[PDB]
Amino acid sequence: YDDDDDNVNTEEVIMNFSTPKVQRFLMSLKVSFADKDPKDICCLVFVER
Amino acid sequence: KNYGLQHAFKMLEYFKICRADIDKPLTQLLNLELGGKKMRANVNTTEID
Amino acid sequence: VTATVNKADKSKDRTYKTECPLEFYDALPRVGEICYAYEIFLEPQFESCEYTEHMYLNLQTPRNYAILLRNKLPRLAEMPLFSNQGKLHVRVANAPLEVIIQNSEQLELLHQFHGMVFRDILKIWHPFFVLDRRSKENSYLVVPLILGAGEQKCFDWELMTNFRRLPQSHGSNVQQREQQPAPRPEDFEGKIVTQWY
Amino acid sequence: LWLKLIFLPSILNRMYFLLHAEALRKRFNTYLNLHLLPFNGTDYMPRPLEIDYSLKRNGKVKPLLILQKTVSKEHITPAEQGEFLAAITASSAADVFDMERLEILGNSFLKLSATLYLASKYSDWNEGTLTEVKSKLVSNRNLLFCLIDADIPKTLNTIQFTPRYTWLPP
Repeated sequence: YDDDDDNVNTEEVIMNFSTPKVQRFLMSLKVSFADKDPKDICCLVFVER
Repeated sequence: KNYGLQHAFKMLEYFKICRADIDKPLTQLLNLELGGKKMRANVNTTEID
Repeated sequence: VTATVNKADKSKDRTYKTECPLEFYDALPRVGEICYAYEIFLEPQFESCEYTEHMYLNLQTPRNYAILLRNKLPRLAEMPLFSNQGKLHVRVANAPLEVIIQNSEQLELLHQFHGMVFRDILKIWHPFFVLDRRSKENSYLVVPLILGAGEQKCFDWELMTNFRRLPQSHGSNVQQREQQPAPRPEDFEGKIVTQWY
Repeated sequence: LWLKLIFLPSILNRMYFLLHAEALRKRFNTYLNLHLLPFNGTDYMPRPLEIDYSLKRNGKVKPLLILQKTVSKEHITPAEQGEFLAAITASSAADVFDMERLEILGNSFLKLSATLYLASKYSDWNEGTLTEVKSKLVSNRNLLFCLIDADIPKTLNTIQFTPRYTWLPP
């Protein structure tokens, strides 16, 4: 019911329905690679399970 | 498109596609000669008719 | 032409060393030489409306930018661009602005602003890019302009001495927002803002 | 000024190849001794580029124009800088014009000229060898070589403009 724009609605639902671990992970990802060249970044994510 | 055929013939001299000669300039290809031994200009028209 | 070996590979291609136009080569302005600035004029073609009022009004403002060269440009054809609001017409002034750079620091400020535009406003920058002073292929500058005395225009020195880099957007908490001076409408009119929250 | 600077890379990338087109235009006009004409001299007024709307992502017989201006010089029109730019711009560069429409007329003229040149030069050959030599003359390899040795392929507009990724600022 918040809005009709689905593209930002996906971001909104992901941000609301995730634990602060996931929220901080996504925010650090966004601020790390905001508008860069895909050839200029090469990153790994290590998770346990 | 801009200068017609007479001027456009000179371009093939620039690109060396058609080698020029003293006897037959590239500007005179519109003056094609149906020369050679294959033509007999002395034949009276009655034989043709 | 006799050999038939190279008739199989009809889908080949070759690598060519591109070269800039002769005007752009060695076009970096220098101290104590005459350089020419060609102002870029944008003419919005689409009809003004409630949705397209801002794009139509802003592009017609006389605060344009120019292109700064040592070399002299020929007459250039008017060119079309297609924005989201409609079609645009772009023309380069045939009569250049002739100025002289009399300070090395002034040239440094100009070239720093030129690098800043690409580094921050357009985000074309790459990790390995370097500001180029070699005065070689594809070397020219871009400078903003403002109205001066009469109809003549000049370099807009104040913006370039202020915006060497775009300030990083940082939010304000209630504590530090309290003693920050009250915002004034003139400080927000026709400017760029962003939602940091 | 921010809104105006948004369009700067596109303007610069068009200016690049417009300058290349002007160089080609002046070079070809001078080679034909047509550079002293009122149209092509210092008073050249370039006409604005025209959108080619045919592109997918955009009793009596009428006298033919090319022949009309071939025999009489009063119909000679200045070679447009925009036309040369369109001749340079490939279709792979996803611009608003390409070299495709000009190429049809150019190919037809090249074929006709090579045919007449060979017929006048080698009038005592059978049709088969004339056809073979003509096919060699208008082949891709011959045109490729004779344009490479003219230093034209260093000024072609053939790559899509992706300023953020594959472009080097001035």
